[PDB]
Amino acid sequence: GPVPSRARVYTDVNTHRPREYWDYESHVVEWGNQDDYQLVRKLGRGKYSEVFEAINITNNEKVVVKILKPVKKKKIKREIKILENLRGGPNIITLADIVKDPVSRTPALVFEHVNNTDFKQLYQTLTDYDIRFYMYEILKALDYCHSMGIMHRDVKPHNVMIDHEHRKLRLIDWGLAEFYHPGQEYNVRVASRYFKGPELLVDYQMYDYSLDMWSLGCMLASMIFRKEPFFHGHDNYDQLVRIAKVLGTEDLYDYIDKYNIELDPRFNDILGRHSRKRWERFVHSENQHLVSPEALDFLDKLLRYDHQSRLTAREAMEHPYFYTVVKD
Ligand SMILES: COc1cc(/C=C(\C#N)C(=O)Nc2nnc(Br)s2)ccc1O
Repeated sequence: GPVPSRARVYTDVNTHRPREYWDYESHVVEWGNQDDYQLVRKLGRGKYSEVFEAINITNNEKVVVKILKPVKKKKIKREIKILENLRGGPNIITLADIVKDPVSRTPALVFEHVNNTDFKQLYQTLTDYDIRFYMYEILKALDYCHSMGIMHRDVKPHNVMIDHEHRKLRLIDWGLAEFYHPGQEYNVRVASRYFKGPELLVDYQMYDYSLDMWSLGCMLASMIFRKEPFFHGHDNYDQLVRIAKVLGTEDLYDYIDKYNIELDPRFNDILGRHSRKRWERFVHSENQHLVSPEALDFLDKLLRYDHQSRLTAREAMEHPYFYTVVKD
């Protein structure tokens, strides 16, 4: 059977927290007043929610309202508990209130309003300095939630809100997030295809916070190389082949051999043999202003097959890539 795995950091955060901290099924929601919020316009719809801009008529301030779609009360209470546990943490979206929507018959989560700059306008404009600055801001959120025993499991551009005017960033949509318990097997059907870590794509269930660091590396690669998404697979099998054409097949076999994983035999006709590539091959005249030796070394240390070998969030914040970023 598969070789077990543990996070190399924050391994026992939840074992030493009180049970109420991670036992989200027993959480008792404290409901606010549903008429406090006047919906203004629909911002978006996803598979699990619809999001609206609203006015909190009690303090005359803008908020956003996330009306959850019908899903098992455990995933709803899981998200609520995680948001309450993380509230006040650096660059974590702030849950302001929870109300019962009378039409959907589900909870509506009320969040702080972030004046989000257009995500397409954003990445086409980000300077080298901006990319380093916002990556550091994302790392603050990830180190915080990891230090709190939680993995996000859905890091991707759509879940990073940036108000570029005020240089303000928030990590949102904690609906896939989970508590990390050593030895626990987790669902591999998490994250968007282009950001799925190798552990998900080879069906290795005993993963940890380091999943988020692969996803972060995929975002970084897309930003500094101006290729969206970077690993552009047609399905979850082709996604791993795309990764293997860059990281190479010998290190993929080393990875699965370390954990006693076998590839789906359907890979026999599609995977091939591939050398590991050097990151410089992706540099060209239209992205070179975003690339530096430090950027490539940082990216290289995030994008490892072996989840145990990736930089942790705190280690990433120590990387020379961020030396140029002005610290508060
Ligand atoms: C989907 O899950 C979440 C979403 C949000 C927030 C937004 C969304 N979508 C949002 O504020 N979008 C905006 N677009 N323009 C402006 Br101006 S604000 C907050 C917490 C969540 O868990």
